Amino acid sequence: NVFQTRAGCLIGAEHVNNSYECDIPIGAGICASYQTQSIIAYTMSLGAENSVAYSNNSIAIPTNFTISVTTEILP
Amino acid sequence: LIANQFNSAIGKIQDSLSSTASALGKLQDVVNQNAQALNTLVKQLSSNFGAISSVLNDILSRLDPPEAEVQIDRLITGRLQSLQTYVTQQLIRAAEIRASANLAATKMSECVLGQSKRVDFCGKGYHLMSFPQSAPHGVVFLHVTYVPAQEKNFTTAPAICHDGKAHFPREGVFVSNGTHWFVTQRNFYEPQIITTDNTFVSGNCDVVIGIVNNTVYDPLQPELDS
Amino acid sequence: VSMTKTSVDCTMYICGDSTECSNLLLQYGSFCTQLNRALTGIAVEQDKNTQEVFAQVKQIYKTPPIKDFGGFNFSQILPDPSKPSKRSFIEDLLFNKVTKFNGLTVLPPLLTDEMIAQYTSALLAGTITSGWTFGAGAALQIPFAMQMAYRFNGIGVTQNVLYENQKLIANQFNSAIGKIQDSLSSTASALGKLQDVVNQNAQALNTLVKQLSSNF
Amino acid sequence: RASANLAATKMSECVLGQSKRVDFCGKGYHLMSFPQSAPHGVVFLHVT
Ligand SMILES: *[C@@H]1O[C@H](CO)[C@@H](O[C@@H]2O[C@H](CO)[C@@H](O[C@@H]3O[C@H](CO[C@H]4O[C@H](CO)[C@@H](O)[C@H](O)[C@@H]4O)[C@@H](O)[C@H](O)[C@@H]3O)[C@H](O)[C@H]2NC(C)=O)[C@H](O)[C@H]1NC(C)=O
Ligand SMILES: *[C@@H]1O[C@H](CO)[C@@H](O[C@@H]2O[C@H](CO)[C@@H](O[C@@H]3O[C@H](CO)[C@@H](O)[C@H](O)[C@@H]3O)[C@H](O)[C@H]2NC(C)=O)[C@H](O)[C@H]1NC(C)=O
Ligand SMILES: *[C@@H]1O[C@H](CO)[C@@H](O[C@@H]2O[C@H](CO)[C@@H](O[C@@H]3O[C@H](CO)[C@@H](O)[C@H](O)[C@@H]3O)[C@H](O)[C@H]2NC(C)=O)[C@H](O)[C@H]1NC(C)=O
Ligand SMILES: *[C@@H]1O[C@H](CO)[C@@H](O[C@@H]2O[C@H](CO)[C@@H](O)[C@H](O)[C@H]2NC(C)=O)[C@H](O)[C@H]1NC(C)=O
Ligand SMILES: *[C@@H]1O[C@H](CO)[C@@H](O[C@@H]2O[C@H](CO)[C@@H](O)[C@H](O)[C@H]2NC(C)=O)[C@H](O)[C@H]1NC(C)=O
Ligand SMILES: *[C@@H]1O[C@H](CO)[C@@H](O[C@@H]2O[C@H](CO)[C@@H](O)[C@H](O)[C@H]2NC(C)=O)[C@H](O)[C@H]1NC(C)=O
Ligand SMILES: *[C@@H]1O[C@H](CO)[C@@H](O[C@@H]2O[C@H](CO)[C@@H](O)[C@H](O)[C@H]2NC(C)=O)[C@H](O)[C@H]1NC(C)=O
Repeated sequence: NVFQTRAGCLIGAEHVNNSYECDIPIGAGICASYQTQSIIAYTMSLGAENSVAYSNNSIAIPTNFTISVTTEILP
Repeated sequence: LIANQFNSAIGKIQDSLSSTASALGKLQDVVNQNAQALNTLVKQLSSNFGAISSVLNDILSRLDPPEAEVQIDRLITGRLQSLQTYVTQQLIRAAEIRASANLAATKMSECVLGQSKRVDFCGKGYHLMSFPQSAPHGVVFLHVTYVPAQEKNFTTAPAICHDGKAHFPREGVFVSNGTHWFVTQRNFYEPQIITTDNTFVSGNCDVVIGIVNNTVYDPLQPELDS
Repeated sequence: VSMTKTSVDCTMYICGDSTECSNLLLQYGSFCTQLNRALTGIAVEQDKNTQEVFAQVKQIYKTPPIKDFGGFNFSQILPDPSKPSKRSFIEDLLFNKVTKFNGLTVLPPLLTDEMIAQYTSALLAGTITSGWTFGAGAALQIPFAMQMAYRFNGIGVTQNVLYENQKLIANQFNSAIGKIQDSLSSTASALGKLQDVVNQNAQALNTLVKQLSSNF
Repeated sequence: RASANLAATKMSECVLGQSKRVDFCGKGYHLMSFPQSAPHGVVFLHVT
């Protein structure tokens, strides 16, 4: 339970080999969070990978839609 | 269907605000910062800054006039620099708040009182309309946006070669479901037969890179022959 | 986009490991905490800036291996996996052109330059393969030539102009990219807007450190 | 911070879509843009 990160020595947190969204940022890519219960430190994850099926004669056209309502708060 | 989706979205906004309190961190942070600045400003009064005592009536009551000025000068310099630090940081924070006030005024003018094409100005999606709401020392916008949902693969072609001339869509895009060719609007699969009322002609079939063969039915010929 | 996340500690800076000086310093109240708080606020905001600028795509898209974009040639700007990092050629040219112990610390950024390169690769692949539709909801593929026809139709030039001039337009775009590459490789004055930031921060720290040598 | 807000605006309205704001994305009629990273900043290539 002693991890060496590019930002310092993190003692008390269990290093893992997964990658989730950031909960508590530490630095240089590492983020820590309370999960299976102990504190873990994992490399940050930028989002689920995807690969658009590009082809020179293929197009995708929506057949349906949603109406969404979002909230934006400004001082 | 659209009315039901809109109503459900409003209901979900209501439930989200009722449940999750952290939604208004942007306003709560401003309130906390101002209260913290005033708390530190007040707490500065209990500091000696080098004088014999941090309360001014003890200095005035204990020491003679010719001697009080050293202690009082120390207190005055300390409290004066404390007050200047407070004022400077307030001026900077007020500049930031004015930047947000100008952004909010712009959002209201362009997004509420109209419909805006600026991408991701008003919520992630094609923008439809917005509703303002007050909030304590701030404003909340409810952005109603159109998001495409269900996509299907279609095979496309930039132009249609008929009779030697090349036809392009008037407004839309050519798609084929595997055996037939149709023209559709680009944001909702509503396919129409390719006529001479959906396409315009330009040049011949030797220049376009990817043209395909098909027929462009003409509405005038059957009626003229009849 | 972001400065350098510097931090300081007042007690170490002013009264270096000296008990008498640190007992005198306590009479100035909360000056220390206030400064540390302001610098921490700046430090966090600096990561908020990068998050807001770059993290605008939900998923990390990728370009197909069979790059047939109707004539255009993006190999200058797309990632080059042969290199250790994912940075593209022009990104490398940009990086190669931009250049103590008194309590001063330089915290590291939260998003490492490799992760930023992954974000920009995602944005670039998304725009190339799906037009502008990855901005709103899902990403819907579309042939690049048809995307460009859409873009021309967007500025009052009908579609047929692109298709009838596709090879010419592709060549002009490729040559323009080449000229950008040569301009960045040759001249160094273009990146003044970033060099001024780095210089101003370095000069501020050098003055701060030199102030310890004064009698006062 | 002001520069970062302008950069975010440009990325949203220029990289992710076409812009009809004159001279927001380079002199001329805007077609597309491509982002590139740079040390402590972002560089846009504006195709017009
Ligand atoms: C576009 O997406 C819309 C939703 O995002 C689709 O609307 C939904 O379409 C169907 C039928 O209209 C329904 O979805 C499911 O329906 C089953 C069975 O329907 C029965 O029960 C519902 C609920 O009581 C009732 O409204 C129907 O009239 C039937 O009696 C339900 O068991 C599911 O729970 C689910 O609702 C929805 O009714 C409808 N949604 C809305 C909000 O109206 C729409 O069909 C999509 N468009 C296309 C072209 O596919
Ligand atoms: C692609 O779209 C076309 C256009 O709708 C589809 O063609 C149509 O398919 C239906 C069902 O197979 C045909 O209906 C059948 O034809 C006879 C005579 O017209 C009709 O009386 C019957 O009801 C019978 O079910 C329809 O005629 C046909 N349209 C034309 C113009 O021939 C096609 O099936 C679609 N292909 C795919 C793979 O989805
Ligand atoms: C769309 O339709 C046109 C006409 O229906 C197609 O053009 C045709 O292309 C074929 C193959 O290139 C030509 O065949 C040639 O015939 C001549 C004799 O006429 C022969 O000497 C050659 O060796 C060859 O077999 C055909 O003539 C030509 N039709 C014309 C010129 O009227 C076109 O290919 C179709 N589109 C696609 C994508 O296939
Ligand atoms: C994840 O945890 C550590 C990473 O710190 C892994 O330890 C090494 O992982 C690499 C690549 O995963 C292997 O090539 C090494 O052999 C591992 N070290 C040893 C001593 O075996 C660990 O294996 C990873 N575990 C899981 C389940 O992903
Ligand atoms: C359009 O077709 C393509 C290819 O036929 C689909 O992309 C593939 O989807 C399967 C799973 O359905 C994956 O295993 C493949 O890896 C995908 N191809 C690539 C190149 O990634 C695509 O999903 C279809 N579009 C829709 C809307 O279903
Ligand atoms: C779209 O891409 C496909 C795949 O590369 C092209 O198909 C090739 O066409 C050439 C000449 O027409 C043939 O020599 C190749 O053998 C084809 N390859 C495959 C895998 O089918 C197609 O030509 C492209 N579209 C256009 C308009 O050129
Ligand atoms: C796309 O552009 C690239 C970038 O220049 C070109 O490929 C290069 O061609 C030159 C001339 O032969 C040489 O430097 C190499 O052959 C290529 N570069 C590298 C780094 O390998 C070419 O114009 C286009 N490439 C393709 C594959 O279409």
